[PDB]
Amino acid sequence: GIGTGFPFDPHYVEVLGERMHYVDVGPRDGTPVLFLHGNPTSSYVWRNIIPHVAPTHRCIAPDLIGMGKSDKPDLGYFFDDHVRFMDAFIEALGLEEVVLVIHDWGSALGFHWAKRNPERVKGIAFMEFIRPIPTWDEWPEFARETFQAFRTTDVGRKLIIDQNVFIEGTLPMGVVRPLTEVEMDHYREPFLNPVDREPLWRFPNELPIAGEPANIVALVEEYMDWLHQSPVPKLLFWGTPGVLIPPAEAARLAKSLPNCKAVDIGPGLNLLQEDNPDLIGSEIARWLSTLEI
Ligand SMILES: CN(C)c1ccc2c(-c3cc(C(=O)NCCOCCOCCCCCNS(C)(=O)=O)ccc3C(=O)O)c3ccc(=[N+](C)C)cc-3oc2c1
Repeated sequence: GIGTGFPFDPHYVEVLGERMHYVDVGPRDGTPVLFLHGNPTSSYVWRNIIPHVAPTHRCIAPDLIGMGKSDKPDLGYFFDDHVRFMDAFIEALGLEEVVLVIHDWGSALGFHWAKRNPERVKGIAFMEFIRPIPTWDEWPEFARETFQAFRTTDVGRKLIIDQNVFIEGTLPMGVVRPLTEVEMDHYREPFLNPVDREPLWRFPNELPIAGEPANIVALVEEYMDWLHQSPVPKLLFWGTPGVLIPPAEAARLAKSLPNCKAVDIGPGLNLLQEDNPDLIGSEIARWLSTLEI
């Protein structure tokens, strides 16, 4: 079955006075492949993808500040905080050119970094990514009242911070197949202490939905503008019914984005890596062999 283990040796780097944890496997030479997770996951979400790529390419998978095994400073964990730390992480490792593999809030980080540094990105593989959502009618109906509630400082903090609903409920509701107890405990581990759950609540409050928050809407529209023009090689994975990306949106993008291959993973919601890791990893490995890296 789908692997539940996390076999990777820990690596740490000090970034803006904080320790960040990252996976680092594969050959030392060549262009590295940088894997960026989102909310409410960690490098754990890549555990079954990376072994398809690590035979032939360096694989780097950081834990975002405040998540996974990375340090947990007392921040608001706005997107801007994550931008600052990830910019600094990339420079701290001395990375030059990279290929991005990104998901969920990792995709906003990766696309925003790529748009600002396009000479350094040799391809982007992405799935269930952050786009401006025009209206709440575009959010899945089965999750709509809850995500509206999440975006409040009263009910939303009760649910996410006090009661850990984003880990105990929203996360499994983002995977078609059932998560095992071992997998749930891996996703629970960074957040056993409620005071450490700020990123879990700030992230859905940063989602650009119906024009709010206006600043994130503008930032995400900017990198989407770039994505519609840039020749950067693109690999888009999508599933049915999806969450952030419905199938009809993936089909539009597969035609409108230049140099874009789109891959149907079958049933999927948000954590597509948990529903079809074999296809995602094997398609990434094949696609990499076609890039000038
Ligand atoms: C401890 N106590 C107070 C609760 C409270 C509520 C629940 C709930 C629950 C979830 C929800 C709920 O989370 N609805 C929302 C689902 O949305 C799914 C689609 O988006 C996946 C996105 C993934 C992350 C994207 N990240 S990003 C870009 O946003 O940063 C609503 C009501 C309930 C309910 O039951 O009352 C559980 C639901 C399922 C479950 N099982 C399958 C084991 C366990 C649940 O346990 C719960 C425990």
